[PDB]
Amino acid sequence: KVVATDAYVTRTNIFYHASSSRLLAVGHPYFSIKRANKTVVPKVSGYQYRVFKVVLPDPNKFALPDSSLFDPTTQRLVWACTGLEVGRGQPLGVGVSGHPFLNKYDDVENSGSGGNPGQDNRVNVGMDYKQTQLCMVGCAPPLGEHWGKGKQCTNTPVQAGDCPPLELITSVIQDGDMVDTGFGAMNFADLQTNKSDVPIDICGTTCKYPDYLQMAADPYGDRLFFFLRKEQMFARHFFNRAGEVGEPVPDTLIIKGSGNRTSVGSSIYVNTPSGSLVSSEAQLFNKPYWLQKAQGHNNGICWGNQLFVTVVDTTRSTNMTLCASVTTSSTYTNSDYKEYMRHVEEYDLQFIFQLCSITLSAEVVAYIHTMNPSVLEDWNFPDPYKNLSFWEVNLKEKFSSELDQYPLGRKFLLQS
Amino acid sequence: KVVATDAYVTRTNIFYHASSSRLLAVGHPYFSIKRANKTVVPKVSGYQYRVFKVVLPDPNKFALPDSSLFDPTTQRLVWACTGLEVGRGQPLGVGVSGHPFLNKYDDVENSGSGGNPGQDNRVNVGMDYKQTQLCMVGCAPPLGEHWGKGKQCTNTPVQAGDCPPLELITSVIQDGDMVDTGFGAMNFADLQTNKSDVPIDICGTTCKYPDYLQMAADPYGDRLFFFLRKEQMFARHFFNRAGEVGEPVPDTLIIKGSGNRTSVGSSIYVNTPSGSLVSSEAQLFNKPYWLQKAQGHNNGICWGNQLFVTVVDTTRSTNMTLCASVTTSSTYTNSDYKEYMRHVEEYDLQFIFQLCSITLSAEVVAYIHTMNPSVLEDWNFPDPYKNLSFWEVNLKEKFSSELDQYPLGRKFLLQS
Amino acid sequence: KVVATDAYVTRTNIFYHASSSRLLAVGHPYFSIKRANKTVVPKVSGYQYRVFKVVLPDPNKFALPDSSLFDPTTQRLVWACTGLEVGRGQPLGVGVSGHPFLNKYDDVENSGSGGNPGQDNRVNVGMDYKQTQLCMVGCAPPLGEHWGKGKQCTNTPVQAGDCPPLELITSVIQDGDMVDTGFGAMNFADLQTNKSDVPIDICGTTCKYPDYLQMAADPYGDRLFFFLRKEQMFARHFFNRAGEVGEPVPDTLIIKGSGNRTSVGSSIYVNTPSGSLVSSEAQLFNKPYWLQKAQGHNNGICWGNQLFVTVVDTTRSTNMTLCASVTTSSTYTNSDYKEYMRHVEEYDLQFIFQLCSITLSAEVVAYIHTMNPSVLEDWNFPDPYKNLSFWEVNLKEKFSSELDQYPLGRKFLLQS
Amino acid sequence: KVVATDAYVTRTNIFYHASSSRLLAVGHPYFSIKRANKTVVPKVSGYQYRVFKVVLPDPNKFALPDSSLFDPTTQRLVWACTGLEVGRGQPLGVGVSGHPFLNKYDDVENSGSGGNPGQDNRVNVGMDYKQTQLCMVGCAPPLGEHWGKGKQCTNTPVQAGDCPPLELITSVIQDGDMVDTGFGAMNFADLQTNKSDVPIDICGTTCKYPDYLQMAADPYGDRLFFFLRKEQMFARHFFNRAGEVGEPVPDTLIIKGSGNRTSVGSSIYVNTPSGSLVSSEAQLFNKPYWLQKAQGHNNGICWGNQLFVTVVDTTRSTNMTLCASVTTSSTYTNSDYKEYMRHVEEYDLQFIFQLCSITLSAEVVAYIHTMNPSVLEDWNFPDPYKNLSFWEVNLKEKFSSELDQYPLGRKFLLQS
Repeated sequence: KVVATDAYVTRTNIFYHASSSRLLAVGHPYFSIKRANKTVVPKVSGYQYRVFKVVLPDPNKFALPDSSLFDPTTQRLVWACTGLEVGRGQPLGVGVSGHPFLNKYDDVENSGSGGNPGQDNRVNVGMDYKQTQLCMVGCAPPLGEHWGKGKQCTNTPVQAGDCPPLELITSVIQDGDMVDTGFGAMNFADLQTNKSDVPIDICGTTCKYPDYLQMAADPYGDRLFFFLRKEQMFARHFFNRAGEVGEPVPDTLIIKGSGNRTSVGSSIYVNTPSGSLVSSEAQLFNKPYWLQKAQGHNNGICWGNQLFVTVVDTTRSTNMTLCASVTTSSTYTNSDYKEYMRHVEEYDLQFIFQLCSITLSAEVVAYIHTMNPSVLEDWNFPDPYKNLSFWEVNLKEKFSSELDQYPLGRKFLLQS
Repeated sequence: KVVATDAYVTRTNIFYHASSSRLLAVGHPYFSIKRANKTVVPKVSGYQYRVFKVVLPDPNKFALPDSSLFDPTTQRLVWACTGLEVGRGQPLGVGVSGHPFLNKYDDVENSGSGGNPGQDNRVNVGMDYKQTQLCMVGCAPPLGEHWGKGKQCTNTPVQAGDCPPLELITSVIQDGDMVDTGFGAMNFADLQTNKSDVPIDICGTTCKYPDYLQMAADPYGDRLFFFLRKEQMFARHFFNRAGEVGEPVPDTLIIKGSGNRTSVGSSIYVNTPSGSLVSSEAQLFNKPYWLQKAQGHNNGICWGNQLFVTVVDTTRSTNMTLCASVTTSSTYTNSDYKEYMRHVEEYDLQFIFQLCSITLSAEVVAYIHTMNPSVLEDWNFPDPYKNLSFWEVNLKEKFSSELDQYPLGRKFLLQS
Repeated sequence: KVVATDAYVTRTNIFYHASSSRLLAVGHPYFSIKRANKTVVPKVSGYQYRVFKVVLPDPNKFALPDSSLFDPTTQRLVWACTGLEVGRGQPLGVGVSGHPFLNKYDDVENSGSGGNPGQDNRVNVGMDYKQTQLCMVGCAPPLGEHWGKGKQCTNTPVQAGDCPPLELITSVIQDGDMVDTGFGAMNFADLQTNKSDVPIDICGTTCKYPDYLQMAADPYGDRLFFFLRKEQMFARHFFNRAGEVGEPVPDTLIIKGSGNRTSVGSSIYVNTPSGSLVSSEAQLFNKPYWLQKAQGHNNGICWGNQLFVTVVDTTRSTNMTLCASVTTSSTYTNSDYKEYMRHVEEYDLQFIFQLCSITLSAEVVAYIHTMNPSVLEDWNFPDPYKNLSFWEVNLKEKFSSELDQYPLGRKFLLQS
Repeated sequence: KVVATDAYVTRTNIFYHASSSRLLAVGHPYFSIKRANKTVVPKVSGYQYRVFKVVLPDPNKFALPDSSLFDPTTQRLVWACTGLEVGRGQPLGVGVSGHPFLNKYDDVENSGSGGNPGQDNRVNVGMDYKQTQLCMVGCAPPLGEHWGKGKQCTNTPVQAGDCPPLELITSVIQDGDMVDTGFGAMNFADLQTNKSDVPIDICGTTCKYPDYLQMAADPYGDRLFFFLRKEQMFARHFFNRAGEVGEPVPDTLIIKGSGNRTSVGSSIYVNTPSGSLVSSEAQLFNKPYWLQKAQGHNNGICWGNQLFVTVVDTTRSTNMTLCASVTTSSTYTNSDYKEYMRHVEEYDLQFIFQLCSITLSAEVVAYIHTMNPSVLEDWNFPDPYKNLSFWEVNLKEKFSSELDQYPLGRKFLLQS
C-alpha cells in the first residue's frame, strides 16, 4: 500500500547548494536569566537538542533557468536532499553541571557512614554528563520518548506521597529540549518533587531520548531520512539518597541487627555518570553525509519545502568562566569579584538538494491526498508546528547553482 | 567566479627540496623573563602556536638551469607546494601548568564542604592540559577564533561588575599565541579580572582556536591548503569558584533551607582538563604528507613566494626542572637551592616544491589583479604582516635540485 | 654526490644464519654495587639502552664453499643484513623506581597546603616510568641527544646559583645509558645539583633520547638502516618542588594577598609519569623484521664486518624482590630480614645476512676512500670506538649456511 | 641434519574426532586443604598451568576399517594433530589474592610517611594479578623458566643474610604450577624467606614462565607445535618493604640530612599488578585452531601416541565466596558464620587427528633411532614423565570417524 518515492518522484540533473553561514548561540549553560519578566540571557547548553527547521524555497515558484523542465499542469516540483554537512566551530571539551543542594548522603562506593540522617543532608556536588553525539534528517520533526508522571491510575485508589505511576510519553523534540544525561529520559519536574536529586540544569525540565523504534516503524518514514549516533558513559561515583525509603528491603533479604545499627541504611542508590574521553576520531560532524539510500520509503524528499535537522553534540560543551571586578582592594578579597557561567555553540549547516518532478496522475493524486494532504493544497492542484519551538533556518535566497564555489559543493562534484 | 589554480597555472617537472635544518626554541613554559626592561628568556611552551613564515626565493629571479622554460614576457613563475614533513625531535611527554593562587574553593567532585567562604580561598593547584595536535599549510596566515570582551553593549545601559558582553573575535594566529587548553578559546586578560581563575601561563593572555569553518569557506582558499588535527581530553577533577555568584539559581529550581545552610553554595562549576595518554601511534608528524588535492581552489600555489605553516604539538610538552646550588650546607637545607622551569622545542621543516609557470593573457592578468594585486606588482608586469610576529624560516639559498640527497626527497622519488 | 649501495654493491644468492644464543644480564635496577673498589653487581635496569656490537666474520677471509664467486683482485666481499629478530625472554611487567628523599612538597593536583616551608621537606616517593620500546640497526653506533649544562655563557657575566645555560648535546648512545623517563632527556648530574629532584636511578646519570632527525639527515645513513619505536605515558600525579623559586611568577600575573598567605607558593611544577598498560599486542619484539628497503643510502651493508643493534624494552622491567633471613626470632621482627633489589634481562639476537661483492674500479675505490677509508685499509687494497661501551656479541664461528636448522632461517625460507 | 616430518611421514585421508567431554576442577584458590595428613580439597586457582597429557590409542593396534592401508612390516602408523579447540565454560571475571601479613610499609605512590619502623609492620593487603592467556600443543611437555636460589657461589665465600645467588632454572611445567603474577617468575620459597612479601598463593611455591626461546630453538621442535599468548598488566599501587635494606643507596647519590630524617627510608620498591579489563573480544579460546604449518620441524606428529596441551586462562579467575551458618542468633553476629574460598575451572578439550603412515627404510630407522628411540621400541621394530604431574586425558575409546556428529568435526568439514 505504501510505496517508495522512487516510483512516483522522478530525479533530475539540477543540483543546488545552500549554506546557513555561521550560526551562534550564546547563553547560560544551567538556566535562563529573566529580569524582571522576560529572558535577557537564554539557556544555551551543550546537552540541548538543536532542531533546525530549514525552510526551502518553493521550486514551483522558483526562478529556474528554463521552465520547459515541467508542465505547470499535471506536474509539480519538490526538493530532494542529497548532501549534508553539519559543521561545528568550537574547541572540543567537556562541560560540568552541578547542584548546590544535591540529595547526596554518603559516598557508598567505598564504605561509610554510620548514622547521620537528619533535617537536610544535601551537599554541593558537581559532575560531567554522558557523552552523546547524534544527527538526524527528515521532512517531519523527530519523536522523543521520556518517562513522566502517568495518568492515574493503574489499580486503585488512595494517596499520598506514594510512588507516581510511570508512563512512556512520546512527543516532538523541540529546539532546546535536554538530551539524556546519566539518569535516563524522564520528567524530573514531576517525578522528583524535591528539586534536588539531579543537577540544576535538568531538575526543572525533561530529558528526552529519541524514539528510534517508532520513527523507523512508521509507514512513510518522513521523520528518519537517516540518523547517526554515538553514546558513551561509565559510572564515576556511587551514593545513596537522603529521606524516607518508600519501598524498604524485604525482611527475607536482610538479617536485621545489631545492638547498634538496627536502622536499615538508605537503599536508594544512584551513580554519577561520566562522558569519558572526547576525541577528534570520534567526531560525527565536519564531514559530509550523502543520502544514498533511505531507511524509510521517503528517500529524502522534503515535502512541504522544509527540512528538519536534529543535532546533539556534547563534545563541545565547555563552559567558560567569566570574572568581573566590582572593586580592587589593596589585598585579594573574594567580595570584589563576580563569577559568571557562559556557554557557546557554533554551527554551519550546509546542504545540497536535487530538483525533482512528480507526474500527477489520478492514482498519484489519490496517493498524495492520503499521507500529507497539504502537499496538494500548497501546490494549488494553520501550521500545526507553530506551537512548537525550532531554530528557524531560512535558506530562501540562499540557493545557488554554482556548486564549485562552496566547500560542500566541491566535495559533491568529486564524489558520489 | 572563483576558479581553481589548475585552470591558469601550468605544471612542470622541476622539483626542489628545501630543509630548515634544526630549529631550537628554549625558554620558560609559563612566562617571559624580563630583566630589567626587555625579555632575557622567552616564553616557550608546548601549548603555543608555531606559525612558521617560510620565505621562498623568487623563481623569476632564480638561477634556473635553462631560461628557455618560459618567456620573460607574458609568462611568470611561481612555486607550488607538493611535499611536506614537519619533524619533531624531542621525547614524547606531558607538561603541567599551575597557579599558586588558583580560584578553587571546594573539591565538588565528591562532596563538601560546609561553610568557609572568606577573604581569600585561593589554593596552589597544578594540572595538565588537553592534548592537541594540528598542522596547517597555506600561502596566507591562518585565522583563529576566540571569545573576548565584546563591544558595549547589546541592550542598555548601566554598570558595574556585571557580566561582560561576549563577542566571537576572528584574528590572525601569530607565532606564540596559546592554543585552547581545558577552558575554551577566550581572552582571559579581559574576561577574568581576578588573574586567578586559570593557571598562570594563560591567565594574562588569550587562547585562540582555529576558525576552520571560515578558512574553509573562503573563496580562493589561500589559508587552508590542507589541515590535520587531533584533540582529546577528559574531566579530571571538579570544583567551584570562590566569590559572589553573579547570576543566582532561580527561585523555582531550589527548595531553600535549612535552619543552617540557608546560603546557597557557589554554583559556578569548572573542571580541570587532562590530556590522557600520549602515544607514538597518535603522532601526526615525522611522516610526509603529499598535497594531492586541495580543499580550496588554491591547489598549493605559494603566492608571493611565501608559505605559512602552523603547528601545534602538545605531545612533547614536558617541562624540565633545573636545580642550581647557591651553597652546600653540612645538612640538607632548601634555602641552598634555586629551582627553575625550562621547556624546549625542536623542529625540522622539510618541503618539496614544484615549479610552475603562468601564461598571462588579458583574462589572466585581470583575474590576478583582483584577489591579491601584489602578485602582479611584485612580478613587474609595505607588507601588512610586519605588524604580526611569525617564526621566520629563510629558505632562500636552501633550495636544491638533488632530491635523493635528502630524506624527504628520497621519500618523494619512491612515492607519489 | 652520495649514491645508494645498490649501485656499486652486487647481491648474491648466499644467505647465512647467525644466533647470539641466550644473553642474560642480572643486576641491580637502581645502581651498581661496589665493594670495595670495583663493581660486584652491575646496574641492570629495563630503562637502559642495550647497544649490541655484533662482530661479523670477514667474508674475504671466510671459508666459503667455492672461491670462484669473486676474483681476489679488483673485488671484495661484505655482509649485508637482510633479516633480524630480537627475542625477549622474560615475563611482561612494569618496574618501579623511587627516591627516599625526593624533592616533593605538596600534592598540588587536588589542593593544599598552607605554609610549611622548612629545612627539609623531601619525601620518600616511588613511581613507574614511561613505557618505551625501540630497536635500531646500523653499521655505526646510534646518536642520542640530551640537554646538559651548556658552555658558559650566552650573555655575561656573573654568578651564583643562577639557572645554568642549556645546550643540546648530541653523543653516542653506549650500552647502559639511561633512556628518557618522565622528566626529559637531560644531564641530571649537572642541571640538578641537589641529587633529589628525580629518582635515584637517574639522578646521578644522564637520560639520552635518540636524535632521529640527525641520524636520518646523515648523507650515507650508516646509523639508521631502520628504526621502530613506541612511546606512551600519562600524568599520574602533580606536585611542586621545595626550595627558593629561582624565577618568580611575574607581578602582572598574580594579585597579591592576603592578610595571611602573602608568600607565593612554590610555582615549580613537575608531574610523575606512568607507562600505563603493557600488552602483548603492543610488542615490537619476538617477531622477525626484514630490511626490504632502507631509508638512507646504506641499504643494510655492514661496513667493517660489524653491526650495531640498539634495543630499548621497558615492557619487561619487573624488579624482583629478594628477602634473606639473618636470624629467625620466635616472633616476626623486621630486623631479622634483609631486602634486596634485582632485575634481569634476557635477549636472543638472531640475524640473517646476505653475501655481497664489490667490483673495485677506480671510481669505486675513490668513492670508498671518501666516506669510511678503513674499509679499503682493512681490505688490504686504533679503533675510535674502544673508548665507548657496547655489549660485545661475537658472531664469528656462529655463521651457518643451513638456514632450515634455525627458527629465523625457517621463517626466512617461507617469507620474503 | 634435522629434517621436517613432511619428508618421511606420509599423510592419509582418514580423520578422527575426539572430545574430552566436560572436565571440572573445584578447589581452593590459595592453598590445599589437608586434614589431617592428605589433601581433602585441592588447590584450584585460575593462575595455575593446566597441562593436559592427552593419551592417544595406538594406531598400529587400532580397529581401523581396512588393514590394506599399510603393510605390518616396514611400515608403522602414527597420529597427527590437525585441529584443536579448547573450550572454556565459566563466566569471565577477575579473582583476587591477598596476604593478612603482607610486607607493605608505606604507600609510596603519593607521599609519607615519617618514621614508624618497628617490630612488625605487615598489613593485610589484597590485589588482582596480571592477566595472562596462553595455550600450547606438543608431543613433549613444555619448558618453563624461573629464577631460583642459584648454586653457591659465584665469587666467595661467606654468609649470612646476604643476597642469594640467582640462577635461571629451566624445568618441565607440571599441571598445577603457578604462572607469573606481577612479581616475576621466581622461586618465592627460597628467594623470599619471610613468607610475607607476596600473597599467600605464591609465597610458598614457584611461578614459572614459558621459555619460548629455548623451546623454539629445539632441533626437532617436539615441544612447540604452536603457541598463542596474550599478557597485559599495569601498575596499580606503589609501596616499599619493611626490614633492613640489604644494599643501601650510595652516599654519592643522596645528600644526607637533616637534623631529623637522617635515617634513609626503605628503598626497596615493588608495585602491585592489575590485569585491567577482561573482555570477550580478547578471548583465545572457544574458537578452533588449525595447525596448517608448524614452526618447528615436527609438523604436528604425536610421537608416542600422546599429546601435551598447556593452557593458562586468568580471564575466568573469579573466586566464589561461601558462607555457612553455625547458628542463628536473635541479632546479626559475625561469630555465627564461617566464610570459605572456592574456585572452579571448566574445560572441554576437542581434537581432530589425521592418520599417518611411516615407511621405515634403513635411513628412516636410523633417523628415528636417534631422536626418540622409544618410538621404535614401542613399534616392536619406565616413563620418565611419571615423576611429574599432568592432567590425564584418556582419549582411547573416544575416537570417532563420524566427524559431522560433533561441533569441531562440523567446523573441520566446512574449513581447512
